Amino acid sequence: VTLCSPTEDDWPGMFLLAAASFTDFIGPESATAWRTLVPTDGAVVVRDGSEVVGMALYMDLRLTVPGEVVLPTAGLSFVAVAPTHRRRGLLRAMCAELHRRIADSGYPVAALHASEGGIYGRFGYGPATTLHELTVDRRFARFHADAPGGGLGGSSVRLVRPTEHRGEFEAIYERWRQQVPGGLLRPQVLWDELLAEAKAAPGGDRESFALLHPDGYALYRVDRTDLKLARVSELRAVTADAHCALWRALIGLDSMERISIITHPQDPLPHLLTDTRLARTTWRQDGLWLRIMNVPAALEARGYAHEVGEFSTVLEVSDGGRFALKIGDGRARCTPTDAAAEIEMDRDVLGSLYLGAHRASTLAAANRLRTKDSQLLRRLDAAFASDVPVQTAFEF
Amino acid sequence: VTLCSPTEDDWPGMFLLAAASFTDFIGPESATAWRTLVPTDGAVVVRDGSEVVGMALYMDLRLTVPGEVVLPTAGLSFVAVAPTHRRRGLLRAMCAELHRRIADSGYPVAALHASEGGIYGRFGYGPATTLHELTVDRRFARFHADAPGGGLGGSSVRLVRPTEHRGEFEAIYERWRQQVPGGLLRPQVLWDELLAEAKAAPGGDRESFALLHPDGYALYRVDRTDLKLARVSELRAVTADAHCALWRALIGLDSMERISIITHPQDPLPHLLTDTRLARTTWRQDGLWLRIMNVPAALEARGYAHEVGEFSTVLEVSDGGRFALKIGDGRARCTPTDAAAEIEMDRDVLGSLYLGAHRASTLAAANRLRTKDSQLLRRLDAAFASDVPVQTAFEF
Amino acid sequence: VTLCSPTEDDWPGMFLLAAASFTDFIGPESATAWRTLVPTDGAVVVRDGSEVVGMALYMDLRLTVPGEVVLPTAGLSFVAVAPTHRRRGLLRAMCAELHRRIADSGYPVAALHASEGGIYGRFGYGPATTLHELTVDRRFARFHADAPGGGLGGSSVRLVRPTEHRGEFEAIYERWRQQVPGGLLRPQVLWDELLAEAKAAPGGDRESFALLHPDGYALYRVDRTDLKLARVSELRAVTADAHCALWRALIGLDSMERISIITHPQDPLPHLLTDTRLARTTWRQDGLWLRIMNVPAALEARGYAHEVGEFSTVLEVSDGGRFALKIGDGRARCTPTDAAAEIEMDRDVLGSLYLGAHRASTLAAANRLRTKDSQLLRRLDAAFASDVPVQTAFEF
Amino acid sequence: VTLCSPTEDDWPGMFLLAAASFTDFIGPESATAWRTLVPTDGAVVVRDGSEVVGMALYMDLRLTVPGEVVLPTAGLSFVAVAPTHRRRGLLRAMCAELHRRIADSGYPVAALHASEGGIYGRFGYGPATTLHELTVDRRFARFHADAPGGGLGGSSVRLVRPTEHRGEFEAIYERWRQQVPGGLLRPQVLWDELLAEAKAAPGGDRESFALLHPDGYALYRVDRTDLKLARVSELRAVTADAHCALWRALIGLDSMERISIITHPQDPLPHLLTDTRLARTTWRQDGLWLRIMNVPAALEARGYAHEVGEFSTVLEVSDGGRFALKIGDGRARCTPTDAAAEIEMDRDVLGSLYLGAHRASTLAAANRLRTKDSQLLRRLDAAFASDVPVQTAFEF
Ligand SMILES: CC[C@H]1CCc2c(sc3nc(SCC(=O)NCCN4CCCCC4)nc(N)c23)C1
Ligand SMILES: CC[C@H]1CCc2c(sc3nc(SCC(=O)NCCN4CCCCC4)nc(N)c23)C1
Ligand SMILES: CC[C@H]1CCc2c(sc3nc(SCC(=O)NCCN4CCCCC4)nc(N)c23)C1
Ligand SMILES: CC[C@H]1CCc2c(sc3nc(SCC(=O)NCCN4CCCCC4)nc(N)c23)C1
Ligand code: NA
Ligand code: NA
Ligand code: NA
Ligand code: NA
Repeated sequence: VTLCSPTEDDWPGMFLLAAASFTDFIGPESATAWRTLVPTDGAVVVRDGSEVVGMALYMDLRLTVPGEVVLPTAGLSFVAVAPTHRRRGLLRAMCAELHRRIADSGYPVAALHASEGGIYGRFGYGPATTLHELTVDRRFARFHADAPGGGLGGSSVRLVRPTEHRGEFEAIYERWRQQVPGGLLRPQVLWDELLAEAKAAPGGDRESFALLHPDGYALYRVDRTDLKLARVSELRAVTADAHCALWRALIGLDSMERISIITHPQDPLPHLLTDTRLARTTWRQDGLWLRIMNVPAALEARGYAHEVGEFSTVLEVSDGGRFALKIGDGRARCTPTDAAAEIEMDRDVLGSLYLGAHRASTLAAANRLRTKDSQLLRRLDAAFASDVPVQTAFEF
Repeated sequence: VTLCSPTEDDWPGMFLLAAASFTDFIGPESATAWRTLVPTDGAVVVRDGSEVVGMALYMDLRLTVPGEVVLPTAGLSFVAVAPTHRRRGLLRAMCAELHRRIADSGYPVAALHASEGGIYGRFGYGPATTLHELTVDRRFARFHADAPGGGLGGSSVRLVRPTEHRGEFEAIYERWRQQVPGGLLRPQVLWDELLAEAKAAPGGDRESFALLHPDGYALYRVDRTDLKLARVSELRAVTADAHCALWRALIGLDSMERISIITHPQDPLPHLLTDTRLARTTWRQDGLWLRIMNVPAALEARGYAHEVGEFSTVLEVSDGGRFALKIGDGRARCTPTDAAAEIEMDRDVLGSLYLGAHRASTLAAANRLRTKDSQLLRRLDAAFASDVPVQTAFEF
Repeated sequence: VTLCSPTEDDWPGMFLLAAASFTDFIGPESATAWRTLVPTDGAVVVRDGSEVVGMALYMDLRLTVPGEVVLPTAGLSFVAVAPTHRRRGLLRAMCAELHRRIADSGYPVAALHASEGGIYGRFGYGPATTLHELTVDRRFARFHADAPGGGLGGSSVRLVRPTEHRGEFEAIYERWRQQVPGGLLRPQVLWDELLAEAKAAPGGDRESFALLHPDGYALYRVDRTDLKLARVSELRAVTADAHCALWRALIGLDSMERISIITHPQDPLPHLLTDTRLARTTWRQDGLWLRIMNVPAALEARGYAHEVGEFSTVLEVSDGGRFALKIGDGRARCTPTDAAAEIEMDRDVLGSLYLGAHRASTLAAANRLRTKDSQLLRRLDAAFASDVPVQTAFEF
Repeated sequence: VTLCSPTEDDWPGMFLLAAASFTDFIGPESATAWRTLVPTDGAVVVRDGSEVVGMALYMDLRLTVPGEVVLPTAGLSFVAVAPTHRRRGLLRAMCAELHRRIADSGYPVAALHASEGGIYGRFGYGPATTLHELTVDRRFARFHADAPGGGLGGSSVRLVRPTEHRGEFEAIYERWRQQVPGGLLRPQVLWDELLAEAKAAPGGDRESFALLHPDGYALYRVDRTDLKLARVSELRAVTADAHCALWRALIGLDSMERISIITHPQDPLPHLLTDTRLARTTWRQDGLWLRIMNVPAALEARGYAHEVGEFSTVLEVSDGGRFALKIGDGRARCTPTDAAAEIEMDRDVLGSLYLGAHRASTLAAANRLRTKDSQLLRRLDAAFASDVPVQTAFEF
């Protein structure tokens, strides 16, 4: 078994391994669109002796982090080991080589969506966003007297066909992704793919519709089998007014019993209703995972909470360096030191803290983060907290 | 229809209305235990002309709030309107009279557990704690290398019969409830009731067992019908070591497929495992609801985050007064003013903020909390945040 | 109503009756492939007065029986009576005529797959093979220290596209079918049909993949609706090493929870695992049914167990003749006699014994087989037993 | 942690561990009955330092093996490790000590029912009987013309109350258990327990009824929740006539849709019906597990098939000795040798072969049994086969 960058001859074998490894796999046509985001040396394959028995690659992404800072991000994807070649160290070998290439190329962070929760921790990935499914029984849903957009006169929201308003969705999404931690740039090829998935398929998904506001949109479709459930695939709102107006329109889908959405834990939807309990959490999972590739570059790049006073500490990342960390006026300075560590954690833990989805105090209670100073823990919690709640952009 | 404090003659009619209104009702014997917590003028009844068609009462409780401060709390309970007397304003009349008595008696806060989510908002109750059910597939659960209590030698945890270790459970609970916001004092009569529910009932619940550590306990029983599910009714851990040791023992229930617990959103359990996804959120609901009875008394009583710098604002509670609010060095001063309001919210919203379970920013995004100052919003978020995560003590 | 061999004009009416009688019916295109196996006078139709109200046919098959002996076999199929013409003796009339043609043509045995278990016994068919569905929870599956193909180095098994390795599947199947009782010759037209079913259908089955070893293959696909279940349509292994290697690869389908296969009761799979209970029997049914057309020809053709000493008896088949049966050195001699019968059974019972799937002792306990000699019963059990376990080839 | 025979002081701690380890546990009253079968030194406990954290014992049983031979059998039971003391080698230590005591006491075999399939193999237990659940849709069930007891006149079977016919059940069971491999002696205390379980329990099982024939009985009760399902707990038939007569009566339960029974793979029931498919296999599991304690004593004690000619081989049991094995005229002679092994297997494999439930050929195909001689394999298969099908007596 040898590990190499694939030649054009290797890709049929890679698409066979893909078809056999991923059930949700669209054929090589969607593969062509996504492949445009893979840089020249972004892919590795393992050959037996000879066929493709292992593969992994990364895509060039742009990830928004707290303080509206956009980082170049290596998006790991298309990771598969043939069922014939398990327990042979192929995943470890492929991840070691890609991380080498990612670090050398100058990416401060890598990111992925995990097929399983137990795999990627050991390679330094921490779950960094939380997917929160809300299911609304819209038959009972009444808007609170305080909820915006209740007054008389016309609606700001239009029911439209997605394909006829591409320019407007693109512009709204572009504003959203720059404002929200977890936001990703969505290139033209991924808009091509999204709007192609919007049409009905024979014995497949039903037609997608859009609700369009000047400052937000919702993409939804009736479920394949449950004809009383509308699934919102995507809601991007740049203003509170847009978010409320779009939910008034969704609750107006009078032929549905239930509206479901995969959102974030701080979605204000429940607070828009007279009965907060009607927006039920039906599912919760890790979304985006982060591997901090360069600790000082990552920690210096993001913004920190202004509310917490200037403080200095010494952070050790397990096999990731030891740093003098000074946080004040919403900025961090992170420099090499051999001074005694005040805080220790594995690389994955820093990934989990980085977008503010997990509290240092919570990780400390599980001993994933070690300090003897409870004051320092409070200061880290406050500093790493995100003003704008972290959301998940799109799966890759 | 007249509204009065019940005479001893009224209680048979109240127990009939109870039996017909609450499915989970134990007969008048458990009623006698709980009745010891109802003060002399703590109950109201509505009589038709004559039978009992409405009732409501409060119990004398002690509630822990951020800063380990214990408040006298009126626990509303046993609220019922006969199905014959709906839409007659009986609930509004009974709640108005009890709130009068509660306020006059000098309680700064009232609290309840809501049968429905859409009722109590309009009477000034806000959901203040969050119930989070975790279900662990213990067949896959492996403890992280970092998790405490992994080393060789004896176990700190004992499998015991609850009734034989009452003194130890009482002492552990008493330490827990004083340390954790949401904590309630559990009087002797409620320990009597808890340990009586621990025994098996013919065609009812199975026998309860306890896992006992010097600094924590877990009460659990096998589910009635699902014989591969253990339900943890209660886990009180005063230390991280106790919490981890108890979960090692629960994951050691080798005859079970699943362990479930109703816990809080910041439960560190998922972070103790190599696969965080194995601790699945299977249910989420409002726990304790709070009505702030005296705004200045409540706001001055709790502790605030030390990390946020001193700031001053003007808070208006809708029909609850307007106050100059100054927060610094973890303390609030809250005095009357006619100065222009910088922040406005209904009374229920303040209840939701008060134990730190809901962010001011989230409530602001739904327009439940109104300000023009985004800096002030960040400062409120930070100040009202609880260092120790808010938990739910016991339902009443 | 008249009974005749169909003219080319009759086939549209036969395909309509087929469409209305068989839900799993592919249109006339697959019908054309299978029709090549129907001999010139292999079909009967019943016409009302006039439309097709009844049909039945047989195909020319080659069936492997104990001792690796291959018998010409009439495979009954496409049997239907119009719902308008039930309880009119059409099935009895069509089966009588086909059995006449089959016997006169010189077939020693007829075979079918039964739509229902209660129909074919009365026409002399006995269930002769047993379908055994095993479902493996592959998340727990660990191979026993004794299981072959555990050592270090490369895998003998390749993940491939079925259509690209037709020649290899054909050659492996051809070796398997000649070695295993129940084996059937699979002609080129049925390989055409199998490899056409291997591709995904819109709103239909998912793509089929193959695991290929020099001495075995497995064809599998992810279930339509249960995306955590892989269904093995076919596993043909000529060696124990091939069988184990293919199951190691199937247990390596890490994205699946469950692997299911329709196999035989003696499948060694459970014994390859540390926990035999993980290979759960989820379904059990009659597979191939046999009608012995010529008792002496059938009994003389198959091999018998060498372990049992030479013995002689007199077998009466109900309306099928009486025979002096001498079994020794693994061979039978079966000659006409009027000597007193020592063993009596209906024709269907002999079909059930013939491939070794059912014990004479078991049939005797239900009085389907009558003797007064318990020693003779032990000798029949031993003699008719198959060294190589009976398997089911493909449904027809 | 120390390992000792329990003192009378230890038993409360053992009953607590029992209650917490076994859901199907009846309290100490049934425990007293079963405890009469535990010999003086039949129990071990592990104490921490001090409480009971581990226990295991054996009961004195009598097991019928092929040739109607009755062996003294150590029935392992009540095996539990506290959830606080997992992965501490307590099971290995307790099993090592009990096996020492069992071997020294002169038991040729040990037996158990396994809570899980993956535990007991490594301690030398092989699954030796197969539980086969048949569910009959009795609404369609018609008896075959050949089935016994179809003729006119009175029924041989009586519907009775179990408690009123104890003497008759005892005598029928005693005949059955001496005739059938897997049969166990059922002492008076276990008849006391069985007839106490026959009565209805409030919110528990429904009343048991009996069908009584001179040569067989069936004990059945309507399911707790499925009121159209009758569960046969036990059917013991000494004759084919009794078996058929009892099933005619069970199929006469006209208020039921379904009759279910946990039986053996060779149950002739399906062959009694015109539609064999109506007796559906709904569940299949290992029943009794055997550990051969003394290889020569066990192999010399059982009877072998008379049909197979005399043969000699050399059997090695992994860490269980090497023996010259000569089988002829239905008897084995098994003597020590250092001659080259012709057959090798682990101790557990011999347990699986011993009652004839598993074929040597099947175990060989999984490499659990190793020989280079296919003729020797055929001879072992034939010799170890049981004339009378192996059944499961009662769980312990
Ligand atoms: C040849 C270059 C690669 C780049 C990744 C890639 C494709 S198709 C494609 N489609 C998608 S669909 C969006 C999604 O929900 N992805 C999660 C699951 N994912 C795993 C692997 C791919 C299939 C689904 N995503 C890709 N990364 C890709 C081809
Ligand atoms: C006569 C005085 C009253 C005081 C409240 C009270 C009782 S019994 C009792 N038991 C309980 S059981 C604990 C519990 O989960 N309570 C929620 C539902 N609750 C609603 C009303 C009572 C029944 C169940 N709780 C009470 N407050 C009470 C009698
Ligand atoms: C015109 C000649 C006949 C010969 C039998 C025949 C066809 S299509 C075909 N396909 C099949 S598909 C393989 C299978 O699982 N058969 C069982 C159910 N079977 C019943 C009747 C046909 C449809 C399905 N089988 C045939 N015998 C046939 C046409
Ligand atoms: C104190 C001596 C011991 C002897 C074993 C023993 C008892 S109660 C009892 N009841 C039973 S009930 C029959 C049965 O289905 N047993 C399987 C599960 N079994 C596991 C452990 C006991 C509870 C159920 N069986 C025992 N061996 C025993 C007490
Ligand atoms: Na922003
Ligand atoms: Na505290
Ligand atoms: Na063969
Ligand atoms: Na016998």
